[PDB]
Amino acid sequence: HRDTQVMRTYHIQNREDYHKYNRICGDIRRLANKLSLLPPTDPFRRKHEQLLLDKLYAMGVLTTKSKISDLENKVTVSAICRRRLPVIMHRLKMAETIQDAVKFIEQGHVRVGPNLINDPAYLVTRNMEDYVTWVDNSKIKKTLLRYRNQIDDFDFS
Amino acid sequence: RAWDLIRYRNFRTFTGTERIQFNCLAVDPSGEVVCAGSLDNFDIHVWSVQTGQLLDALSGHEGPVSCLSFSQENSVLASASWDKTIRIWSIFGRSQQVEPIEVYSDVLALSMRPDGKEVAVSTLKGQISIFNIEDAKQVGNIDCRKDIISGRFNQDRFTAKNSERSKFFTTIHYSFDGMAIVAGGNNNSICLYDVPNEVLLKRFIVSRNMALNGTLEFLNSMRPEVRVTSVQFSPTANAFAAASTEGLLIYSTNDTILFDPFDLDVDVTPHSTVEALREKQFLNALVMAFRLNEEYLINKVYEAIPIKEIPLVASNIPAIYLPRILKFIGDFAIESQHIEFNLIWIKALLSASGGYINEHKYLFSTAM
Amino acid sequence: AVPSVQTFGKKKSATAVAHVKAGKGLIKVNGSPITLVEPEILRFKVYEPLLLVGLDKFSNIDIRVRVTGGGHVSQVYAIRQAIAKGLVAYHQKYVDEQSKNELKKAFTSYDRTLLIADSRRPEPK
Amino acid sequence: PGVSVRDVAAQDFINAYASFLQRQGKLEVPGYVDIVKTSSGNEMPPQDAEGWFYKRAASVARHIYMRKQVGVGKLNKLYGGAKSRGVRPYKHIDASGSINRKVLQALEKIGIVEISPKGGRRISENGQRDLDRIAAQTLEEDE
Amino acid sequence: DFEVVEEFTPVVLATPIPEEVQQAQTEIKLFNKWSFEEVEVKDASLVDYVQVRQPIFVAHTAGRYANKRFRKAQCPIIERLTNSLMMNGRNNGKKLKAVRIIKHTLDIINVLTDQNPIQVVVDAITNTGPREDTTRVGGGGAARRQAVDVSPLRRVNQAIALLTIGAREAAFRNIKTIAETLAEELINAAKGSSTSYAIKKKDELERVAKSNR
Amino acid sequence: TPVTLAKVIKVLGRTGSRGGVTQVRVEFLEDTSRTIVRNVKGPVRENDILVLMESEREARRLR
Amino acid sequence: QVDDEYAATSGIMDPRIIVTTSRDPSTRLSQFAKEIKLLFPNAVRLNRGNYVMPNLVDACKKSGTTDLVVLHEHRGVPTSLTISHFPHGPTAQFSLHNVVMRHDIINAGNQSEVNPHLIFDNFTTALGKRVVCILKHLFNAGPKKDSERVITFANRGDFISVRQHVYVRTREGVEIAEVGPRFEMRLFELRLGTLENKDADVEWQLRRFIRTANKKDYL
Amino acid sequence: KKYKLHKRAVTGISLDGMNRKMVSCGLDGIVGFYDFNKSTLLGKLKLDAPITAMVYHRSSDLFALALDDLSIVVIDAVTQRVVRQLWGHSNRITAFDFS
RNA sequence: CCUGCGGCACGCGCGCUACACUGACGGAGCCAGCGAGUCUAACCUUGGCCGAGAGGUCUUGGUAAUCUUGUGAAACUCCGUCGUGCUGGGGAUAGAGCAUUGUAAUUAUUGCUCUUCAACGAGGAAUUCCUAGUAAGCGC
Repeated sequence: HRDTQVMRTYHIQNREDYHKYNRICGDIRRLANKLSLLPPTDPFRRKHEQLLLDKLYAMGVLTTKSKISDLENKVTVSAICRRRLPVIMHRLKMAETIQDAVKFIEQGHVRVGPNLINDPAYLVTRNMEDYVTWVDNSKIKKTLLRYRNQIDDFDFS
Repeated sequence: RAWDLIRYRNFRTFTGTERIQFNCLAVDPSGEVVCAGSLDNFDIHVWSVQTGQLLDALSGHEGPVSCLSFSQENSVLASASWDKTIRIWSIFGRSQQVEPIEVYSDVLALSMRPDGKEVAVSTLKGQISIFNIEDAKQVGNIDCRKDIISGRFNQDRFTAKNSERSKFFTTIHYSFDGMAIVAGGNNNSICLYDVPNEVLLKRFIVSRNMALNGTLEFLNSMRPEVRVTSVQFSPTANAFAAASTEGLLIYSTNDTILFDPFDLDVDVTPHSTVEALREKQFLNALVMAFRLNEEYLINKVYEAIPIKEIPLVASNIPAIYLPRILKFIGDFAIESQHIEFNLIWIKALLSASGGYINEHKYLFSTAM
Repeated sequence: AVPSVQTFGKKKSATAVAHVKAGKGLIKVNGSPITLVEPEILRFKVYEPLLLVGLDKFSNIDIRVRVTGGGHVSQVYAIRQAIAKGLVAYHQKYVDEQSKNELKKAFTSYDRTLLIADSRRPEPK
Repeated sequence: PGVSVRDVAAQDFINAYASFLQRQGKLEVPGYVDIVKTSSGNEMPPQDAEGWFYKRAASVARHIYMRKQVGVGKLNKLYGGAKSRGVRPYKHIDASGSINRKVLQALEKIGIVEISPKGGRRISENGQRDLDRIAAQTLEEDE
Repeated sequence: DFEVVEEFTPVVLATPIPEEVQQAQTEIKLFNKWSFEEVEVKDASLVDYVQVRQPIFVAHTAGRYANKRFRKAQCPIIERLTNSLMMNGRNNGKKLKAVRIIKHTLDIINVLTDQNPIQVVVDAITNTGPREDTTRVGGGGAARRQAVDVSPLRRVNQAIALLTIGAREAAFRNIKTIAETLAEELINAAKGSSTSYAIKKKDELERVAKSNR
Repeated sequence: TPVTLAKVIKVLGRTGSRGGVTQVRVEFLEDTSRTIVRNVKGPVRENDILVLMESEREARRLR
Repeated sequence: QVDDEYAATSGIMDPRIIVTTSRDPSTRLSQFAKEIKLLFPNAVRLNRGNYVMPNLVDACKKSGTTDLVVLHEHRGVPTSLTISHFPHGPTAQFSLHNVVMRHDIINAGNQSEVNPHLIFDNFTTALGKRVVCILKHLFNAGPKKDSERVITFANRGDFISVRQHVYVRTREGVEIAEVGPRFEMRLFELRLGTLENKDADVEWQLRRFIRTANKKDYL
Repeated sequence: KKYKLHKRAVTGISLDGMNRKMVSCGLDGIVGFYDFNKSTLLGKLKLDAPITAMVYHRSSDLFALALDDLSIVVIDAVTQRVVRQLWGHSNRITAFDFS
């Protein structure tokens, strides 16, 4: 029951979410394997996984882009399941717990740039990880500003 | 990558240093400098057109650059930022001075007027503001949160009234007159704001499909979202093309089934203009046909008068009707068989007042 | 309850916490009427949000303003900022919207510093 | 339709009440009152030795009024200015203690203030009356 | 013939706004006394550089005028006259002293010459700003004064400079303060009486430029 | 001593002029035909009106 | 091997540095910041007054500079000096004792201002290699083989002594002459943060008050 | 705002499409042309008969009046003059509308 | 005068003060920011009382966003007095007394109080620092 055991730690909608990642996280390694079977001094192969580690680090599933061994060993579903939006709202200390962040996404208090986001299971790029905020004029961004005694209703915060 | 249209090829493919995404772009009118902007870097990269090196990394924004534009008259590039501050750069010739103007909400829309003196913005609060450039102050702002139609999607859980998905504008383009703005965002609607009178003129629903998501305000008791991405007004200016989900729309006025008269007396009727041709008063029967502003009376009197009194008529034509007459010749002569007769008009209009048209360069843009 | 709206006003290091509620037409600064502001030459620098839009629009409202920080001048730029913001954020909340865009276009043409904080952040050349 | 001293400008109030306590005549200005300098870094004694002690009591009354309680060490610091040390930098020095202590003992005899609990001095219901009274008289100076 | 009723009730306030201030909401007046209407720059080529179109209450617009090259022109010149009053180490960074002088100075010009103070100040700057100024040439070690013309921004900048310096120097050791002697300047500079500081000193700058051209 | 105003058309670049002095083709205001190449002293742009004590001299370089 | 803070930029991007002064500077040291502005290439001098060290740091990471040079003084004689690498890089507070400003001497002219060669002598310690790699990156990369001014950083007796020289090469020997400042210099603390931070981790710190303080070198 | 130009009964108001100019028609024959941004009276036109009703057309700034001399008078809203006058009825015009 | 450098009566460098009326003096109006603060002890100290003051004294809060402290700072603002006089500008040199720190104050630790009331009337040749909340003024 590894699929359930990580559905709890990150709070997932459907128990099938895990194996929806673990099909991708396996598909990384199958492309890693056949790209390991090409000869090492091939300017395709040298170009092609560094082309891929650019993307898998921008998305942020893997910690570094130097170690080439991470691509088979550290690519786990729990790695890709913590660039989920409610985990990121718990990493950035927005909500208190990780269930409570799903409660705030589903009610509609969080946003990415212009548009608010409503699927809890929004993957967030490490580049896009800068831009999550509380949605403006919300009743939960109004309460935060009352704690510091710094509301400003010309913003109608 | 720059492209040729004579040869269909790249000149050079301009790239950054550390391989950044590029959202948007701004090209020097004198085609020397190409500027681009990101989401990753928030530094305005600047390439020269000849040497594919980047000349400079113009920086100073918190948050990414949304859009970048250059005013042709003053050759000044104004950056767009998510920090709620609009910074106008000046990059040519030993100055290197950037002027910053604060904005209330993330500015995702930047519009540069032809004049080169005003900048039209589209913030996230909905409101479109119009700034000056030589001063940092603003002329006025026009309020766009109410007159935006928003769809409720199928998978939604909120009313269409209080979702904050689509009530801003992710594009703006001034008309070449400099008097109207067409805006369009991830919503269902396009707008036509008047710039001095500050009131919208007409609101266009892009599509009515249940197949697309963002159409209905109210559902009956994922699917692709319906939103306009980028909107521009054509130089010919009959219609503005808005690039939709369904495909690129084109709006226009090539029908002219509309009675838009100008300075009617009681004495002016369509029959009276026809009588003038019998009378041989070409100067009057053209002006009597311009007063109705109907195309079939104009083609009745434009095709009637002969070559020997074209320039006499051209000198006689008033300065006020010069911009209007030039526009009529521009739309008619493209699909009409008369090359030789139409060019003698454009010789006469240019010949009669070469200096006046040149002096009012801003006044005649669409006609030229 | 009581309809109120709280707006801020900020110059050099001076805040200005202007509560605006529906009332009778009194305008206080630090528990003292607005006709008793200290610098006595810059008293018309805070009558600007009163006299630009017209003194009728204060007939139904209260303006409780309390300020700390700053100096003699840089508080007067905070009470003129929080009265302008506190007036123009009550007409978008509890009075009509077309009042607000009449006000926000009135304070703009006179002086935009009434509304948004002119932040003189540094520049390196 | 009602007045509090806060409705009267600061100076015009302490101006008419300091001239009310002189015509009143019962204050008990102490024995010296012509020779003292009033403060820490002061230079000269008051320019009006006639009406200064009544100017100062009329200040002290409007100040304890607006407050809960204020002590003697507090009246000094309010009334202490900057002292010129000459060829040395200026710094803040509290005023003369005996003066402001002898405005407090002497405003308890006319009843304009009283000993407070918690310490200090506090305005008395009677002195709260008198101050409100002349806050109107000054208010009505308009003929 | 025709009437517009825009005000419907007698506007009275709970906070008493005085009789001189409620009257001041019709036109904007400098120091609540002086109208910017009927104030004409009587010299062309100096309009667009003397800015009296936008009226103001007090001469204290704290906006940024140093950033662009010609942003300095749109300063309303009454403030641009107060800014040149605080030019001494005894005086830098004291504007409320300078504004209190001008409000005391503009009263004096009325009491003497009824017209307007602010019509006089505009007419002062039109007179004292020179029309041809002379510059130094290189000439290979032997410098001669070569006469050229002068830009109308410099014509305003040096005009404002000569008036306030002329007032600050004439009131050096006299009982007359800065406020009165400046009104002795601006009245005389309005007539161009050659008994002021700046009308004299212009009449060398236009004299020397005629000598070698 | 009549004074003829003049409007600035075009500041001149790359001319070798003594620092402080800039060189400008003006246009006569009272008759929009003529032009005269005069020198300025202060800071000048286009579309501003300049004052000429003498019309007929036409200023050359100042080395 | 270069340091880990300087590793990404090392040879690729030129540095841009700022020489700024303490607070209301004396007119002697406000000259002396200009000799520091001239001793490096890519150096601008921004006079400091009523800036705070946060909003001068934080408005410099924004605009993007490699590092920051701030000076101090006693009665006109400049005493201290810090170099602080900006993208969360290290800082090095230097004490500098024997100074001779360039404006004292004669109107001999003005400096060469071209890219210098460098001379690092007597740096053996691993902490000595830190001071190498934190000073070296204040100069624009890759000087020409025949550029004419060379800047020596000499370390006799734990006082890093820096002089500025020009050289020409005669038929037999090199002949040199001195322009620019004489320093003695001594680092005394080395934070891993910038000079803003004031609670960053202390890599090195000159201990004065120790039984073997005078014994060791680079201690 | 309270406008006072007519003295008899006002029998039709309109505001233009741009919210700039405003017309009114009275039974005294006055067709008054208002500005609305400013409160100034732009002008004032007087026809012959009393005027029962008005239909403005905001797309082209033409408006039509119904008079008591049984004729429809169409007046341009910008150029401030009668453009067309329509004869042919023989009793009171009840109502009308533009296309 | 303060200070550094030389020299051994003086030469040089950094500096502070004022020459006054855009002032001084007297009232009065009254607004900062960064900061520090007591244990095995005597810290930051409100308040009361006494002293012209400097200070004294009886108490108190605070190991501190808690008490000092809203550090009610200074320039600054207003009203008044002075009236161009080395004047009421300036406060050196000095006489006499009272306080404080300290085992110890003479060659004055410093503070306060009265008297003494100098040069200095904008500083030669030289030459320093500086482009926006900066320069300069101003206090903490």
